[PDB]
Amino acid sequence: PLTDTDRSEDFLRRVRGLKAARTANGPRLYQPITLLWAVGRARRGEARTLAWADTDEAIGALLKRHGARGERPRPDYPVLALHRAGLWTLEGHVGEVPTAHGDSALRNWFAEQRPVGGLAEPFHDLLHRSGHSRVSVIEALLTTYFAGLDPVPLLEDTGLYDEGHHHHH
DNA sequence: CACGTTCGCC
DNA sequence: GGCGAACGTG
Repeated sequence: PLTDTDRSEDFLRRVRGLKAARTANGPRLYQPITLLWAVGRARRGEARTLAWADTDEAIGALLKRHGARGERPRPDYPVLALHRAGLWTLEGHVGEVPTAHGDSALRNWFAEQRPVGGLAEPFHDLLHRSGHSRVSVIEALLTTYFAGLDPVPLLEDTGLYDEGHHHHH
């Protein structure tokens, strides 16, 4: 039947289908940092959704510490991309949600709308109860986004080190 | 500071 | 093209 394994391969295919903006030597880290943050919060049974102010500040902090490809603290980018992929719910806003195309209008949209948000339930609940799904998604994110980067400090800020650190010695 | 334009890429 | 994005250019 439909298992957490299949739910996990579904999530992973959806995560792999994301298209992050790319730098000269790799992908920008907005989306994996946002995903990894939600991964940790799901792992701990934290509240799925958060007001925008807390989300802005939590993801902003992770972007400033661990934005190793020149990321500026602008969670509005990854949240809109994740929302566009169906991976991130936003509520409390009026009208449709913009794409992550542009700059100041996106920042302003969150300032005015202040949407209630978080990673979508099927994946939140899945990540809360399945260590398998968490490990699998962390390793897909670290492989794709953190080649040539030290992921450990961001694994510690998300509470995922023991699931993101594979042993190789 | 804020907007319109530009870059990289499926 | 469209979107995830940064950046002149006033």
